[PDB]
Amino acid sequence: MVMSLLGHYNNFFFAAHLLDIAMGVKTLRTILSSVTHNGKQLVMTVGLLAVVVYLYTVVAFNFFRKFYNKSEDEDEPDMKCDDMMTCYLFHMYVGVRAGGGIGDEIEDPAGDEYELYRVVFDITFFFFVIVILLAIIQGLIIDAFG
Amino acid sequence: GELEVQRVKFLNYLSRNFYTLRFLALFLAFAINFILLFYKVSDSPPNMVYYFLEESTGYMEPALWCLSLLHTLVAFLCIIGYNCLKVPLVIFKREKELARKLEFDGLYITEQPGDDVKGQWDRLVLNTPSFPSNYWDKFVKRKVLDKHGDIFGRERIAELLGMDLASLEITAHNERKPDPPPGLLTWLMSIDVKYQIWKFGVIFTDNSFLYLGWYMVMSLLGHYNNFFFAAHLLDIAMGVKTLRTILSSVTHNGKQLVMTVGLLAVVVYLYTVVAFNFFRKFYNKSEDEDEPDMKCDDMMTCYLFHMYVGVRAGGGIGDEIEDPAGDEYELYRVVFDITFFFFVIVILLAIIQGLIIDAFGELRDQQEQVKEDMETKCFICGIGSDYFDTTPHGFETHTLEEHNLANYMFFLMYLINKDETEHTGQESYVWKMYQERCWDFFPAGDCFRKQYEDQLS
Amino acid sequence: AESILEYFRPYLGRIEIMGASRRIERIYFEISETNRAQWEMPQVKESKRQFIFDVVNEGGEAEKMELFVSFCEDTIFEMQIAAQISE
Amino acid sequence: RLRRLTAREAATALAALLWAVVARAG
Ligand SMILES: [Ca+2]
Repeated sequence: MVMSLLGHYNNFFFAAHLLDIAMGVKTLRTILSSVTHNGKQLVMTVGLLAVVVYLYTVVAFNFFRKFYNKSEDEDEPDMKCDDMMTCYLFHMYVGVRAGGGIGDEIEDPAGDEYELYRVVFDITFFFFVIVILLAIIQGLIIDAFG
Repeated sequence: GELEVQRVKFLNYLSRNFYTLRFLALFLAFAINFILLFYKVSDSPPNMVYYFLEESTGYMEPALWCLSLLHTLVAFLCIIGYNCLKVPLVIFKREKELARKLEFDGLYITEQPGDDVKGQWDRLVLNTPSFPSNYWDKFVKRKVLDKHGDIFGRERIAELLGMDLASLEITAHNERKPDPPPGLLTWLMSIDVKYQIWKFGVIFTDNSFLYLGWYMVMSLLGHYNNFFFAAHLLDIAMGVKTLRTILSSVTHNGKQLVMTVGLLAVVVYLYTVVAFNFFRKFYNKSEDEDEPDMKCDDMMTCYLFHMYVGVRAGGGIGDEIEDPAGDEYELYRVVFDITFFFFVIVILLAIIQGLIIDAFGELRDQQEQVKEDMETKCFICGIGSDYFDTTPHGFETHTLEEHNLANYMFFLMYLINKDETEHTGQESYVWKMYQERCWDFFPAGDCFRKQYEDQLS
Repeated sequence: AESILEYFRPYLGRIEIMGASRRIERIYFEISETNRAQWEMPQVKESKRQFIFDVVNEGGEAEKMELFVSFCEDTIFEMQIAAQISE
Repeated sequence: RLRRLTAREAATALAALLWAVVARAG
C-alpha cells in the first residue's frame, strides 16, 4: 500500500508494484527463494573473497606501485596504488569484473626489471579468484535447485 | 621458594581461560589491520619514504607500536597456556601406545623396529629410566620381561630396556622401603636430561604447536616498519569450520591435479615450437615504426609469452596476434587458431575447474553421513532404528536407559575407586577381561529385548 | 516410593554386557557426586564431537570399538588434569 | 628490492620441480 500512496508523487515508484507481486508464480518463487535458502553459507564464503584480494592489494601497493599508471594525457597524478583504500577499491571494481584477470587493465610487464615476478603475481591471481572462487559462488546458488 | 607456589597459581589463571585469551587476537587483528588502510607513500620524509597518512583523530599515534606489542603479548601468554594445558596429554598419547605395544608386540625386541618416521626417534626412551613418568602404568618393564625375557637372553632384555642393575635388584625391593626427603631446587639437574630431549622432539613434531608458534614469529617480526601484521588475519580466520572445508578442498585432491597441470605445460609447448618454426613472421607486437620485440625470437621468450597471455586471454591466442587475412598461409592459421581454442580453453581449464569443484561433491556428503548414522544406528550394538520405531519414542528412549555411550566412562571410573575385594560377581568379571584388552563384552547386535522377544515383550 | 527414585535417577547408571553367559543382562551402580556434574564441560564436549566424527567415516573390524575404549582412557586423563588446574 | 630472476634459472628450477613430480610416481 505505502508505495501506491507514495507513488502519487511525480516519480516512477509505480514500477516497484510489479516486482513484489509477479513473484506470486509458484515456479518463480522457487528461483528467488533459492538464494534465501543457502544464505547462511555464502555469507561466510564471500567474506573470504574480500580478504584474499586484500593480500594481493597490499603486495602490489608495496612493490608493484610503479606499474599501474592509468596514464592520462602527459601527466600521471591518478595512480590507483597511492592510497591504502584507493587501491583496494580499484581491484574489486575492475579485477573481479574483468573476466580474464588483473592483467587486462594494467601496463605492459615486458620491462627488464621484475619481468618474471609479475607473471607469478598475474597467473596466481587468475587461478585463485576467477577460476575457483567465482565458480564456487555460482556452484552453491545453482545447487539450490539441486 | 615461596613465590613458586604463587607462580604456579598464576599459571592456573592463564590455563583457566585459554580460548578466551586466543579470541582477543581475532578482534585485535582487525583494528591493527583496518587502520593500516590509510597509508600514503610519498617521495619525501615526514630513495623514498613509506609515509603514513593519518586522519583528524588523535589516535594512530606511536601507540600503534604499543598496539603492536599489545598484539604480541596476548599471543605470548598463549605459549605458556598451551604448554601448561594442551601438552600433558600429548605425552600421554605417545606413552600409552608404546606401552600397549610392548604388552602385545615385541617389534623392538622380536623382529626389528620399523621407513621409521616418528618410530626411529622412539628408541631413545627405551633406556630412559623415567619412561612411565606420564602413563598410568609404572611397571611395564616387568610385564615385558615375563613374556619375552626367558625365551630370549634374559640379560639382553634386562639391558636393552633399561633396568640399571635391576637384574639383581628386582628382588631387592621386597624387604622394606624408606622415604627420602624431597630435594627440590637442589638436585633438579639429577634428572633424565636424555629423556628431556626425547620430549622436545615430540613437541617440535606436533602439528598444532608449530602453527601457533609460527604465528608468534610474524608478530615479533611485525615490529619492523612493514605490513606483516596482515598475515595474522589469514592463518586464524581459517578457524571457521565451513571455511576450513573450502581451503582443505584443494589439499584433498592435491595428488591429482599436479599430474594434470603438467600436461597443460607440455601441450602449449607443442604449439609453442610449431609457431616459432613457421608462424614467426606474424606475431609482430609492432611498437612504433620498429619491430625489435618479436616474441618468436628466443626459444624461451615465445614459451613465456603464451602462458602469460594465451591461457589468460579468454578467447584463444587469436586475440593478441596480427591479422591472418594475408594471402599466404591464410587457411593454415585458422587450423592453428581453432585447434588451440578447443584443446586448452574449452577442455583443459574446465577439467581443472572440475576437480576442485568436485571436492565439495565429497566433503559436503561427509557432513551429512555423520547425521544419518545418528538417526538410524546407535553405534553400540548392530541394530538400526527400524525395530525401535515399532513403539513410540523407542529410538528416543534407547539413548537414555539403554547404552547411551556416556555412562560407560562413568562405569569405568567407578572401578578405580573400588577395591578388588568389593567387586561383585560381574564387576570383577569385566575388570579381568578388560586387562587382557578383549572387547567381546559389548552388545553388538542385541540390547535386552531380542533375546527377550518371545519370552516377554 | 516415588520420591526415592526421582532423587536417585541422577545417580543411577545402566549398562548392557554380553559375555560368559551367551546372553545380555543389566547391571546398575551409583556413579558419583562430582564426576557426573564435571563431565558436562565445554572443554570435553567438543572433543567427543570430533571423536564421534572419526569413528564413523572410517569403519572396519572391532578396532572401531578398540579406539573407543582408548578415547575413554584418554578422556579421564584430560579430566584428571582438569581437576588439578581449577582453584 | 629482490633478486632479478633470469630465464635460465627459473627454467632449471621449474624443470627440476616437474621432473621430481614425475619421478615420484614414474
Ligand atoms: Ca569379595
